[PDB]
Parts: sequence; C-alpha cells; structure tokens
Amino acid sequence: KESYFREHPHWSDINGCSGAKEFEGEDLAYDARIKYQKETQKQWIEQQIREKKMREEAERNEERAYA
Amino acid sequence: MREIVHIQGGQCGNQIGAKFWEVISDEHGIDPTGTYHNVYYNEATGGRYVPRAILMDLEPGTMDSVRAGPFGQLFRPDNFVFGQTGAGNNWAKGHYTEGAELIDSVLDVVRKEAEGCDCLQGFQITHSLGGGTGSGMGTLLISKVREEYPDRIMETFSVVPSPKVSDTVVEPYNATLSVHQLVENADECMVIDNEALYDICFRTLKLTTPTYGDLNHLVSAAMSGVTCCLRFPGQLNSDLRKLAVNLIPFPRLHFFMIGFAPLTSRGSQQYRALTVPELTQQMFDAKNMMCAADPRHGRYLTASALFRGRMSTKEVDEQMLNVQNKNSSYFVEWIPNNIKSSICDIPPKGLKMAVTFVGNSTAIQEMFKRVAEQFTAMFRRKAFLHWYTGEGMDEMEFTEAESNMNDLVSEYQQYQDATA
Amino acid sequence: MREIVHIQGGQCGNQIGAKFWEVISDEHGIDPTGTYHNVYYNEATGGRYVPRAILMDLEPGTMDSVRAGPFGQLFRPDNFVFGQTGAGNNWAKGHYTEGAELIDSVLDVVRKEAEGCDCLQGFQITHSLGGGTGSGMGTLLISKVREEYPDRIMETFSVVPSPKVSDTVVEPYNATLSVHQLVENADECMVIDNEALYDICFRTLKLTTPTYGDLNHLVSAAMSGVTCCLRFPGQLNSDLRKLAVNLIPFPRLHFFMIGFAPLTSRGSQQYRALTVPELTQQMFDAKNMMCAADPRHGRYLTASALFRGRMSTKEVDEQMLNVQNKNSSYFVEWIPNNIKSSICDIPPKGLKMAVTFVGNSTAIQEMFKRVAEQFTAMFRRKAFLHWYTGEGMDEMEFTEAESNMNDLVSEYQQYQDATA
Amino acid sequence: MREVISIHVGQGGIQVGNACWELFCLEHGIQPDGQMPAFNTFFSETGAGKHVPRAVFLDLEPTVIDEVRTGTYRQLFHPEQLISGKEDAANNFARGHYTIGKEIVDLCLDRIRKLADNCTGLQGFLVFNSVGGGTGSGLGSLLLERLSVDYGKKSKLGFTIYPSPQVSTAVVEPYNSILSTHSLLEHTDVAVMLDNEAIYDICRRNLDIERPTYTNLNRLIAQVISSLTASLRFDGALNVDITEFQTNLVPYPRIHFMLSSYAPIISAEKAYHEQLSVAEITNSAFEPANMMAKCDPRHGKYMACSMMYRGDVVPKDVNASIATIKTKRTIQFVDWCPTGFKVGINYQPPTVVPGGDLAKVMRAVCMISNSTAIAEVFSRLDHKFDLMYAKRAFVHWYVGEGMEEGEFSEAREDLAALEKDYEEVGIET
Amino acid sequence: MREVISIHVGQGGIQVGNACWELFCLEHGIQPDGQMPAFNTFFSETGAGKHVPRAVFLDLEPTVIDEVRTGTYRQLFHPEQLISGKEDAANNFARGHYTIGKEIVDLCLDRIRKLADNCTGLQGFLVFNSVGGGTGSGLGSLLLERLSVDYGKKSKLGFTIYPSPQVSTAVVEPYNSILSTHSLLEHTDVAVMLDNEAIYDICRRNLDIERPTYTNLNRLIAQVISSLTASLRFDGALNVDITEFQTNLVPYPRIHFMLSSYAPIISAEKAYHEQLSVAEITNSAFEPANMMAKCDPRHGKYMACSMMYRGDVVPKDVNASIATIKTKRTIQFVDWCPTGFKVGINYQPPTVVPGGDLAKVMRAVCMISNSTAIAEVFSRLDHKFDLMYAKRAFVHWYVGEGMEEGEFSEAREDLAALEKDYEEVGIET
Ligand SMILES: Nc1nc2c(ncn2[C@@H]2O[C@H](COP(=O)(O)OP(=O)(O)OP(=O)(O)O)[C@@H](O)[C@H]2O)c(=O)[nH]1
Ligand SMILES: Nc1nc2c(ncn2[C@@H]2O[C@H](COP(=O)(O)OP(=O)(O)OP(=O)(O)O)[C@@H](O)[C@H]2O)c(=O)[nH]1
Ligand SMILES: Nc1nc2c(ncn2[C@@H]2O[C@H](COP(=O)(O)OP(=O)(O)O)[C@@H](O)[C@H]2O)c(=O)[nH]1
Ligand SMILES: Nc1nc2c(ncn2[C@@H]2O[C@H](COP(=O)(O)OP(=O)(O)O)[C@@H](O)[C@H]2O)c(=O)[nH]1
Ligand SMILES: [Mg+2]
Ligand SMILES: [Mg+2]
Repeated sequence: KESYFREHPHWSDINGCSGAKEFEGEDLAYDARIKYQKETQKQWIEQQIREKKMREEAERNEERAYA
Repeated sequence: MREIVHIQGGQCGNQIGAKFWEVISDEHGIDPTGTYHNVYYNEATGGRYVPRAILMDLEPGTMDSVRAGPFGQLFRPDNFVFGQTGAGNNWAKGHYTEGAELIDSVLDVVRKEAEGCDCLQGFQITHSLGGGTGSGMGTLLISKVREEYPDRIMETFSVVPSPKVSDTVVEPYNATLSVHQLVENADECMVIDNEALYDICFRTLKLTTPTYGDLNHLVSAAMSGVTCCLRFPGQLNSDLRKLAVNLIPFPRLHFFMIGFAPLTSRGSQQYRALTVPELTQQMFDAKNMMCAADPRHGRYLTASALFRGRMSTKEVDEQMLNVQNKNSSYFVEWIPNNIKSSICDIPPKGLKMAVTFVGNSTAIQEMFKRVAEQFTAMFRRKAFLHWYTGEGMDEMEFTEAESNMNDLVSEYQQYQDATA
Repeated sequence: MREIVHIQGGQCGNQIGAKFWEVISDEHGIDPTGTYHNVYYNEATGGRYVPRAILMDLEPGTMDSVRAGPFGQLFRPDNFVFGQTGAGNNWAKGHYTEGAELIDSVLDVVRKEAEGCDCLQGFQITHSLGGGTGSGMGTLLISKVREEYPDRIMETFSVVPSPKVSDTVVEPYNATLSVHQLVENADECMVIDNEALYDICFRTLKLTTPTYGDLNHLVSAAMSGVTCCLRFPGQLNSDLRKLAVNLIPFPRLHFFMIGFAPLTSRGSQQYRALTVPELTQQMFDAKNMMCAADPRHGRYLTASALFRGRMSTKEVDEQMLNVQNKNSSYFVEWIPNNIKSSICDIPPKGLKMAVTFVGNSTAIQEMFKRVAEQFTAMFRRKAFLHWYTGEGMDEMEFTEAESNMNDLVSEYQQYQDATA
Repeated sequence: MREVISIHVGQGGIQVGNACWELFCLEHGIQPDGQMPAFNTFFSETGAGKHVPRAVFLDLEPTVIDEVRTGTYRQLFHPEQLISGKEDAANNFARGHYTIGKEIVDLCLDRIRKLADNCTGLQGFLVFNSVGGGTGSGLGSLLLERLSVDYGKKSKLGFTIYPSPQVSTAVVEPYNSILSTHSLLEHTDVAVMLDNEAIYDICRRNLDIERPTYTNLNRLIAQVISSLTASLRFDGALNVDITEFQTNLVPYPRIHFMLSSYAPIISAEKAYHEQLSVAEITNSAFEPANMMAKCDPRHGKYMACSMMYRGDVVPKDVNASIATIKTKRTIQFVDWCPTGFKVGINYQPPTVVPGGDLAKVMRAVCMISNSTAIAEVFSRLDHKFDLMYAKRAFVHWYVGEGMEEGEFSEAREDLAALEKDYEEVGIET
Repeated sequence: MREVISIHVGQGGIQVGNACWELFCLEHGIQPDGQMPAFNTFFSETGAGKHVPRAVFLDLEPTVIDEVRTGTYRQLFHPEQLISGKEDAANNFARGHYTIGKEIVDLCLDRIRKLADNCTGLQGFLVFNSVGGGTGSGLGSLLLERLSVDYGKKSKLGFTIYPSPQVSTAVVEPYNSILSTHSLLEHTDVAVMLDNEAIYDICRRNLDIERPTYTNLNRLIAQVISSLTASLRFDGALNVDITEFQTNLVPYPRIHFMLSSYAPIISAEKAYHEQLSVAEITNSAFEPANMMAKCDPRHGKYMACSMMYRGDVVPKDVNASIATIKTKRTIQFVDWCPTGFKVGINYQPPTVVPGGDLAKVMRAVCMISNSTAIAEVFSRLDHKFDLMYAKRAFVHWYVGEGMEEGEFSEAREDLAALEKDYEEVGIET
C-alpha cells in the first residue's frame, strides 16, 4: 500500500513557508514536462513499431521457407 | 473484395475465356508461369496467382485445345469439369439428360469457389447460344445459381447467331430456348455477333487473315474494358452494379450492346490523332459495334461510356453533351440525359486513351424479330423437333418460349415509339 | 501414462496394424531396428522400443507376411500367438470352436500386457467384419475384455462390406453376427469401407495404381491423427474419452465416420493454398470421408475435429461457426454447437497443418439398412446355413441378431426428425 | 476552445475533403505526414509529436479510401476515421439508407461520439457530399437523421453537389437527389448549393485552362471553405463566428438554401494587366457569370449576403462599395429586409496551394448569399423527375430494397411545397 | 502483512495463470530463474535468493503442467505446488467431483493449508478455472466448498471463463456449467465473469491482430489482473483494498456477478494517434465493444463501478472525466445507488511484455462493474440447457459416476433464481 508517497512526482525537501505563497501549482515547468513526456512516448511507439515490423517479416521468411 | 467467378461453356465460351485470361494476365503484368512481374485471381503458395475460373463441357477435346495453348497452365485442374461422353449440338441433351446429370459436380465446385470468398459480387459467364453444351449447361447453371445466390448479380457475355450467313442449321431452336431462360433468371446479358466482328476486322483494321483468335481478342478486350473501372483507381469509379442500375429501366430490357475504341489499321493510325472527340466520333458509329443491329434503326434507352487512361473530365462531359444534343433523334426523351459516363485512371497496355461503350439500345429488338421468324418457320413443319423430343422435352415449353420472346420484342416496340 | 493396447485380428487387421506401426515409427523417429534416431511402445533393456501389441489369427502365414515387411522386427517374437486349423470365413469357426481353445491364452497375454502398464486408458482393435477369423475372434475378445475391464473404453477400426461388390459372398452373415455383439460392448466403432478409400486414392490424389499398402497407409494416418493431440502438447488438449462424451449422446448411437486432411495430387499441389479454409473444405467434403455413405443425405448428431500444427484459433472457431450456420440444415438443430474442436502443437512430418475429422452422424443408418436387406434376402432362403449350424449354433440367434439391428436403425432415423 | 467536425461521406464529398485537408495542412505549416517543423479548430494534438485532423471518411467503395491510405497523407489521418465498406452504392437510395447503410451507421456514430468528447468548444459540423450518387445521399440522409436526433443544438453545414442542367454523369440522379430532400429540410441547418457546370465554365473563362478536371474543382471548393473558416481560425478586425450565420442568413428555418461566390479567381497573366482593387472585386463578386452555382439572380431577389473579406482590406472602402452595389438598379433586394449585407474582415490573405493555377492575391472576398432565385433550380429538377416517374422508370431497383414507393411522390410533394414557400417570400408587400 | 493466494485449476485457468505469473515475474524484476539479478503480496522467500510464488497448479491431465514442469520457468515454482493426475474428467462433472476428485482434493487441501500457515496477512483467494472442462467445474466446486468450510471469512474472486455466445470447444458445455452455478453462488462470494468471444473481437478490431490465439488472450487477462492487484502490490497516491472491493460492489448476497473492462488496449500503430488523456481513456472504457464479457451494457443498468487506475494521474482529471461520464445520457443507474463510481489510483504504469501487442503508455484504467445486464447472459445459456434436457442427452455419462439425475433440474431452478433476482433489483421504486 504505502499510500500517499509519491504525488507523481513530488516530495520536496525541508524547505517551505508557513503562509500561502507557493504551492507548486503548475510545477512552474508543466509545459516542458508535457513536451518531454510526449517525446518519450513517441520514442516508445517508434521502438515498438520498429520491433513489430521485424517480428512480422519473420512470418514472410517462414512462408518462403515453406514454399 | 468484390470478387468475380468466371465460367465458360461450349467451345465458344472456352476460346473466348482463354483469350480473355490472356489479356487480363497481360494487364496485371503476369507471365504464363502465374507469378507477378483479388478480383480476378487468387493468391497461391510461393507467390503464385491462379485464375478463379471454372471451365466446363462434355467434349474433352476443347480442354486440350485451351490447356495446350499459351497462358494455359494457369487454370487449376481441379476445375476442368469435362464429362467424357459428348454433347452433340442439342439443347435437351445438354440441359435435361446428358449435360444435366453432371451439373451437380459443377454446382459443388462453384460452391467451393464461392464460399471461399469474402464479398462475392457477381457471376461472369461466357458462352454461345446454339451450342448444345454451351447454351444448355449455361442456362441450367443460370437457373441453379440464381435460385441459389440471389444476393449477387449475373452477367453473361453471350454470342448470337451470325444473322446473314448461319453457322449451324438448328441455331434458332436453341437460341430461343436460351432466350426464354435468360430473361427470367439473369441480370445482365450482353450480345455479340460473329458477323459485325468480321466487318470491323475488315473495314476498321484492314486485316486479311483474321483468325478466331483475333476476334476473340477483340471481344475479350471489350470485356476487360467493361469492368476495368473497378480493379483500378479512378476519378469516378464504377462497378458491375452501377451499370445494372443506371441502364435497365425495367427488369427485362436488359440486353445490351458492346463497342470498343479506338481501333485503327496501319495508315489510319499514321494519320489520326488521339483526342477524345475522335474517340467519341468512332464510338457511336454503327460500324463499330459488336452487334449486327444498326442502332440507327432505333434509339438508346441508355448508354454507359467507360473511359480509361487520363483525360480532363470536362472534355468527356462536353463530348457527351454535344453527341446527345446533336443526335437528338437517335436518343429517347422520357429519360433525360440518357447517357452515363465513367472515368477510370489506367490506359490499356500501349496507348493513352480507351473507351468501352455499353449501350442498352432499343434497336437490337430487330435481331430477335428475325429469330421470331426463323423459329416460327421451323415449327409449323415440326422440323428437327424429334431430336429434342427424344430427351423428354415437352413441346409446350417450346411454345411459351416463343411467346416469351414475343413479349420481349414487343416490349421494345412499345418504347421507341413512346412520347412525352 | 494413458497407454494403448494394440489388439489385432484378421489379415486386414494385421496389415493395417503393420502400416500403423510403420507410421508411428517414422513419426516418433523409431527406425525399424527398434531404436530412437510410453503412450504406445515399451522400453526394453538394451535400448529397444518394443511396440505394445498382440496379433491373433487362425493362420500362421500372416505371421511371416507381417514379419517379412520392414518394421516387422519391432513386434516382439512372443506376441505372435496364432491358431492352426484356420476358420475359412465361418463365424462359428472363429467364435465357438477355435475361439474357446486359444482365446484363453489370448486373454492371458493381454492381461500380462495390461497390468504391466500404470494407466491403461483404452483399447485399440484392428480387424474386419467379413472374415470368420477377424470378425469372430475379434467380437469374442472384445466381449471377454469388456467383462474383464468394465472401467476402460472400447474402440474398433472395422472395415465393412462395400456396397457395389463384396469380398466374401457370406459377408452379411458375419457382419450381422459381429454387429449383434459389437453394438452392446463397444464405444467407438470407426467404420471404413474399401470403396471409399479406392475413390479417395483415385479422385483426390490422381494415383492410378493404388495398392493395399497405400490404403492401409491412409487409414494409418487417420488412426494416428485420432489421438495425436494427446501424446503431444497443445493449446487445447483432448483424449480418447473427451471424444467419447463429445461424440456419443446415447449408449447406442456411437458409430463414427472418419476423415483426414489435407490430401492432394502432384498436379494440384503447386496451385492450392494451405490455410484453415482449405482444410475445412476438405474436412467436410462429401467424398473425402472414408465411409460409403454421403453424409449430406442425413445429419450429424455431433462431430469432432482434431487439428494439428501451431496455428491460430479464431480462424478455427469462426469457421466452425460458419460451417454450422451455413450447413445448418445438414446438421441437426435440437443440440447446440454440435461440433467440437481440438488443437495440438505438432503437424505430421512434412507439412505444417493437419485435420482428423470424426463424425457421429445419422448417415450410416443407410449402410445398416443395406446390410439388414442383404441379411433378410439371404436368410428367407436359408442360404449358406448348414455351415452356421454344423458347428454348435442355432438359427434362433441369427434371427434375433437382425431384430437388434432393426432397433439400432429404429433409433437413428428417429432422432433425425424429432425436435423441440 | 473552438473546433468543427468535418464529416465527409459519399464519393465527391471525400475527394473535396481530400483537397480541403490539403489546403488546410498547407496553410498551417503542417507537413502532410503529420508533423510540424491557430489550428485548434480543425487539427488536434495527438499526444505524440504530430497532429491529426478532425474528420471521418465514410465510404463503401474501398477504392477512394485506399487511394487516401496510399496517397500522400497516409500518416496524417487516424486509421480508424477511414471507414470503408465492402461493396459499392450502385447509384440508388435504399442501398445506402435502408438495407446496407445500417451496417455502418452505428460504427460512424460511435466514431463521431469519440470525436465529440475529444473536443470542448464545439461550433458545428461540415458535411460534404453529392446527391446524384448512391451513398452520398442515402448514408448522408441516415447520418443527418441520427445526428439531428442525437446531438440537437449543433448546426450542420451541408455542402451538396447537385446535378447541373446539361452535364450529366448518371441517368438516375434526379431520383435519388429528390430522395434526399425529405431529410435535407428537417435535419440540416445550412445547405450551400454547389453545381459543376458553373465551376467548369469558371475554370474555362477566368483560369484560361481548357482541360479542367475534378481536381481543380475540388481546389476551388477547398479555397472557398478555407475562406469561410478563416474567421474561426485567425485574426480579423470584425470576426464572424459560425453561430452568426444562423442569425444572419436564416429568416425562417424552412428556407435556408444558400449559394456561394468567390473572388478573385484569376490566372497568372490576367492579374498583371489589371488593378484589382476592393471596388472592382466587390463588383465582380455579384456577377452571376462567376457565381459558383447555376442560377441567374437577375431572375430573383436577395434575402441576405454574408461577405468575408480576407487579406489586407480596410473597412471604409468595403462600406462605400457596399453602398454603391446596393444602389445599383439591376441588383434588387426584397422590401422586408432592407439592411442585408453582413460583412466581416480577416487580416490574412489567401494561401495558394502549390501547383495551383490561381495567383497570389493580397485580397479576397467570399460571399454566401441566401437568395430566392435558387428556387427555380428545384422546380427545374422536378420537371426531370416527373418525366421519369410518369412511366415508373427504375422504380423496381428501389422497391427491390424495401423502399416503400409511396415516399417518392411524397418527396415530389414535399419539395414542391418548397417552391410555394419561396413564392411566399418573394411577395413584395 | 498482506498477500493473495491464487489457484489455477483446470486447463484454462492454468494457461491464464502461466501468462499471469509470466507478467508478474516480469514486472517485479524477478527473472524466470527465481533469483532476481512491494512484492510480498505475491512472492515469498525460500531463505535463499529465489522468490517462490504463492499458487497451486492443479490439473488431472498432466500435459500442460509438463509444459511448465520442463519449460522456460520450471526453476521458479515449488515442485509440490504442481499437482497432476493420471487421467482427465472428460468434460463431465461427477468424474471431477465425485470419483476422481475424492483422491486429489484432499492433497490440494493439505497443500493450501500449508501455504496459508506460511503466509501471515492473507487477504483473498483467486481461483482460475474455466467451467467448460469437467476439471474446472467439478474440482472447482469441490475445492470451493472445502475452502469455504475450512477458511470461510476470506473473500473469493473467481476469474471464470464461461462458454461464449455462439462458439465453443466442447459440445457438452451447458451441462457441466450449470452444475457449477450452485457452487459459484454460495461459496464464491463474488465472480468476475470472463468470456472468450469478447476478447476475440477486442483482438480482431483493436490490436489489429487478425489471427489471435489463446496466448494473446491470456497476456491480456494477465495485464487486467496486474491492474487489479496494483494497489496492493505497488505504491499509490490513493489506494483501495481487496476487502474494499467487496462491500463497494456487493449490494445483495445474491447479485454479485461482476464483469470487467480494461484500457487502453491499443496496438503500436494506433497509439501513434490518440489523445491519451484520462478523458478519452475513461470514455472508451465504457463503450460496449471492449467489455470482456459479450453482453450489451446499452441495454442493462449499471449498479456499481470500481475503477483501478495506474500511471501518472491528477485526481481532478478523474473527477472531471467522471462528471462527463455521468453527464452522458445513454448510460443509466439504479435508484438505490447514486454514488456508484468508486475510484482508486496507483503510480505504476503498465508493463510491457516482449511480444505483447499492447503499446507502452503511461496512463491506464481498469474497470470492474456490478451491473444487471449480465442476467441476459445467464438466460442465454439457459436456452441451450433446455434443448438438451428434453431428450436426457448425455445424461448416462453423468449417472455413471454416482450423480443423481434430478441434480440437473435443481441447478436449473437455482440459476432461474438468479435470472429472477438480476431482473428484480433493476426495477423502479
Ligand atoms: N465538386 C466535385 N464533385 C464530384 C467529385 N467526385 C465526384 N463528384 C460528383 O459525384 C457524383 C457521382 O455520384 P457518386 O458520389 O460518385 O455516387 P456515390 O453516392 O458515392 O455511390 P458510389 O460512387 O457508387 O459508391 C457526380 O455528380 C460528381 O459531380 C469531386 O471531386 N468534386
Ligand atoms: N481465454 C482462454 N480460454 C482457454 C485457455 N485455455 C483453455 N481455455 C478454454 O478451456 C475450456 C475447456 O475447459 P477445460 O477445463 O480447459 O477442459 P479440460 O481441462 O480438458 O477438462 P478435463 O480434461 O475433462 O478435466 C475451453 O473452452 C477453452 O477455450 C486460455 O489460455 N485462454
Ligand atoms: N468469335 C468466335 N466465335 C466462336 C468460337 N467458337 C465457336 N464460336 C461460335 O460457336 C457457335 C456454334 O455453337 P458452339 O457453342 O460452338 O457448339 P458446341 O460448343 O459444340 O456446343 C458458332 O455460331 C460459332 O460462331 C471462337 O472461337 N471465336
Ligand atoms: N482396406 C483393406 N482391407 C482388407 C485388407 N485385407 C483384407 N481386407 C478385407 O478383409 C475382409 C475379410 O476379412 P478377414 O477376417 O481378413 O478374412 P479371413 O482371414 O479369411 O478371416 C475382406 O473383406 C477384405 O477385403 C487390406 O489390406 N486393406
Ligand atoms: Mg457510393
Ligand atoms: Mg482437461
């Protein structure tokens, strides 16, 4: 369980203030975060496609062998 | 998707089918081995391509006629349904007794070829009309499969009796017997004569030794051009059924005419250019059709012009409008703009234009008229009737057949006179 | 684990068994010397694999004929228990006199083979219905072992009289005397007829010179494929008992037709593809089965299909659904999903796919009709009876046997029609 | 927070939409393969680098969808938006609206639901189709029905390619075109009548080409629609939403059949020898010669005119030229609508598609007119219809598919009423 | 302090468990070698290096166990946790519930007792058995009774595979499934009904895999179960407990037959085109097509939906997306449950298996719904039983193993009781 442990991604250090000035709203980097996340997912999909193409080509190779 | 099972019957059908598969193999860039270098062919182990054609007859000589010829090894021998007895040029033989107790195997193999498809569209048969095996087995197969698969459509590239000089002496009998089986169980029936083909090959291409191979080649080129707007891309693609709807106004006025263009000899090709007004000028000419019935003696209930290659559609539409408004007599009026057009995007192998003309005219009725004569002049004397009677044929059927034919021609006679 | 005893009998049984051990050897990679280069064989000190079998016949000539051919060295020299006098195709000879004086030692050695195993799942019999030796000693051994082992299952791969010609003119008598005792104490009566195998090896393979070796090889392939989904891994495994429940709905209607796929000649092998569609079409093909009864003229109470090869499963299920929803009339409807499938992970040596089809249908009732007809005819005239009463057997039995046969068919036809 | 759904059905609709997406993906710097080296209306972000267009392509003949899947923009679309049938439409109605269209209507509605939830500030639809066809009318009618009974408030923008007077590419087109009016009134809000012959003549005279083709046709239609949606997509001194049309062009919701016009349509060399100011361009706009439909408004009146001037254009010149054009004698308005010219301005010029015959112009004006002359078109068409239905021509090909024949006259009744309604608003009171 | 036991009896559940343990070992870094180069919920420690998984693999047919007893993973399990018989059940009930079960279920009870006394905070069971085979039905019933009388208090969740609507791999399915319904109602507190044709269609249209197989279906089920036990295994910003599943989803002791769904089941290609947000994923997680039991949620009426998420998620996204969901009109709930959407979050994205058609993606949702449409499924199966029992078909195969005949009618009325309940609760006040 270990509930309430990440706040993906959070848990800053000791530093803070008693009132209400900064809340890490928008993380001050939300836009770069979204951009890098999108790039990472595009890389993932490119790799998966690059693999599925070869896994398929194996089938045509087997077919030529059988013929 | 939207496949086609081609059938033959009789030596006419078999020869035309041989040349037709030759032309198709030429189009898709195949060699007689059957390897490339879904609508017609079927993929096969090792990249082969086998035609989807069932060949049938009771005279196993025509097999060795078609199989031995070039582009022959394609057809799979599991389809050559060849009864080892004979047909003998008689309808009742090939429809009731001899050529009928074999149809079960033909149905079984047609079913094997059909249930193996995804979305079958229509059947495409080629056969003669006086030929015993051809006409008989063709109409029996028609009855069976059309009572069996009504979802699909039917299309038959028939040949008619060469009107002036006959080729058999019992042609009227079997011709009208087949006619009485077509109007009841078909959906498209194009007609071709071996006479106008001669006038074409003699006055359009200046040939001197036209063998039946070249005439079959012309007919097969027309057949391919008919459905070329389906297996290929197109600015406005058509199919088998778009014709079957844009042409036949009523369930029986479904006997069309076929024309191919362009066709030119040595010098005539040296002189004339390739521009779609010229193709139109050659298309409508009465001496350019595969049906010995001068359309000038009638009108066109409708006519679909399927082009091929690449051309400005505005030129096509201007030519259609000009030929329709200028020959305002040779067209009927109660169906406005009775001419339909279509444009695929692939020229033939060795040109830059192409035109196939599929025209439901009301002028071919005259042809049937002459049959309505000959049969009638061969029935009051009961001539040659005992051969057909010798197979259980009840003459009563014969009678109604003629009566049916009557209505058919009568139908057309009611319409070329209709005014509005 | 889940072994199989190989009881033989009759010259047909012995030949088919020799061929079956040949096929199992060159599949399990056992060369005819008995090495490897538990379901069937038995380990033997010295590195040999002696096939668990037993061969019985009243002639010791079949001994030398089966030991002469290759793969004869596999059979141990001890199982060849054979009688002397010979039955000469007389049911009483192989069931009353010679039976009650050698079947003792037959049972002794069968028990010796039985206890030697850990789980003798089922039996396996190869014999005939015509010959006195085969039919008689086979039904007697089956009665004896089913009194011995009431827990195990039964199965007999029996050849029946062909309809056109007969091998031994007293075929009906021995046939009915074998079926009057087989129908009570047997679960899987796999019927075969020589005419069906003839038509298979000619029509579907173009082999012009068939020999009993080839026919026995075909029935060997069938028998092997029956259980091959057991001794091999598989995404969905079955056995010789899941069949029994998925096949017999009743204590009597348990007589199965057999079919194998794929089979094609030299010519048609280059063209045709090889996928679950084609395997299915050959599976449910009428002539492809090994029974002299076109199943299309009846229905199926049920049918199972054991595939082989590492292939998909959605194709399997959707094609079962298609062949059941299109050929629904020829199937019976008072049962849901009347077909059963099974899949293995190894096709036979030399391909990548295989199908073994088994059918509990109501189309063999016609075969039993013809057998009862022959019996009534040859019985009302007492034809060939003094052989069947000169050896301690009264006519009474004979009569009641036919009565039983009647009841059998009296069931089948019934369930063909009844609905709910 | 702005977006439109662009449903393309039939055959002509899908090619027009192909050219339209060409123009759009071009002008927004988008590359045809989807990536990018002001677009939230049409294109949306796809969570991986590139962008995908808000569109769904229904069709039954797999040829055009296959050509799109293997053309240039194969990576642009989403491999689900391209819904391809299994057979053709055969140029009848019941085979796209009663028997077969029911196979694809539900899948289409699920896809449209997905597209709708993936969007926030919906503003309307844009359906493109012909009606002389078989599926462009039938499946289009079924889709209009399902949407009008499913979504409701969102207004639909039909772009229908009607049959022109003389040029004909089918013989049964009057039948199925009339078969679409029974559903064009009820479920559709705006219908921009587009013909072909008029645009062929337009390409002949102005663009100087003598071998025009359907591709140039679709290029011009794409240009018109882009100039229509520029106000949503871009800047402008006087913006005009897509909820402005309903308030500015629809007097009574039963008479909403508008017709288009565009300017300047000039070739390369015919702009060198000219001036092409705003005054001359707004004179050329009203000229029925270069109107995008077959009608001669000299034999009609104008209910309203929405003009959208894209490019560097100042408003006072528009006002003055509007005063002049309204003061002309041969262009007469109705009495019951004295202030008719609505005008909007966008500060972006046209963006010529590469390889086109048009010329780059600093200015452009796109007019959409709700007029009363278009009515005669309908009348003319009925003429054709009657001369067929007087002899029961081709009724069998429709009755064979469950289509109760009694609908036909009903349509030719209902559409007939339309004419009367126009004769109700041409009344100089 | 908390863990789960998972039993895989039969041949279906055992293949599902093969794929399931495959995926589990893959995600927790446990190499197939046991020795690795949050997991106490599944794997315990045999004092040295290799982590042994908590499970028992029962099957009378020793074929598949021999696939795993010598396959790629034999290093992992405990050679006593692989129990195999020497015959089959031959798809009938009593032979796996009266005669042969008598020997093996006692050994199973002893082994499960040992596994129980080994673990400390056991929270639930997870049996894995199709009802098609005689093993998964008879052995399933007997073991279920033995456990419900041995342990008792602990919950139970059977991922049981039923026979599909139309396709089947056995012809005596309606018999040896109805007899297990009595066991499933009383002792099996809940039941996550799974089918095959649903996952077949999912594979055939979503993942583009044209020729799917049992291994693909099993990989997908493994992913679903990992998503279910995510909160227990891994970290979580907002967790849920395997006890909390029950009271949030069991409104009455006799309506607890829950179906499931998972998203995004999307191949590599199509993932290149998707919004990928929480909105569209929890939108597609409600469409009927991707419901893993072939039923029609458009017809029934939901009662309670639990949603285990995983991957980075802002809870306000879940709240807004659920607002949009409850705003959708076509979906409707019963009166006695205005709050039916329970949520739960975890911070472990999906895991990829080499060869898995699932595209790697951060966000993922898995829904489990107690709804009243499922009743029709039962009714559907009922039909089959009818057309058999009228003819006493195959009945002697059952009476030949000590099972009284009248049991068939009794279990039939027992399931008619459910067909009464599940269409009695979904009624207005
Ligand atoms: N403006 C324009 N019109 C087109 C285009 N392509 C086709 N059309 C029109 O489409 C009409 C032909 O009807 P179709 O739409 O092809 O028929 P359908 O409803 O799609 O049915 P099928 O084509 O048989 O599948 C003709 O009138 C054309 O004017 C195009 O690219 N641009
Ligand atoms: N979705 C899915 N279904 C499976 C899988 N493996 C088996 N099944 C199903 O299991 C059902 C058969 O029930 P089983 O219990 O496996 O049959 P059995 O084990 O041979 O039963 P007995 O041998 O008589 O004890 C079939 O419907 C299969 O579809 C799998 O890996 N995935
Ligand atoms: N153009 C052409 N016509 C043919 C050919 N073969 C036969 N015909 C026609 O076939 C007609 C005779 O009927 P037919 O079908 O050959 O008799 P059957 O085959 O023995 O039943 C004749 O009128 C021929 O014109 C051919 O190869 N080419
Ligand atoms: N398919 C096949 N049938 C056979 C073979 N040998 C014999 N048969 C049949 O065996 C039948 C006779 O039965 P059988 O018991 O072997 O004769 P018996 O030895 O004199 O008692 C005959 O109908 C033969 O046709 C064979 O090798 N292959
Ligand atoms: Mg269409
Ligand atoms: Mg099992």
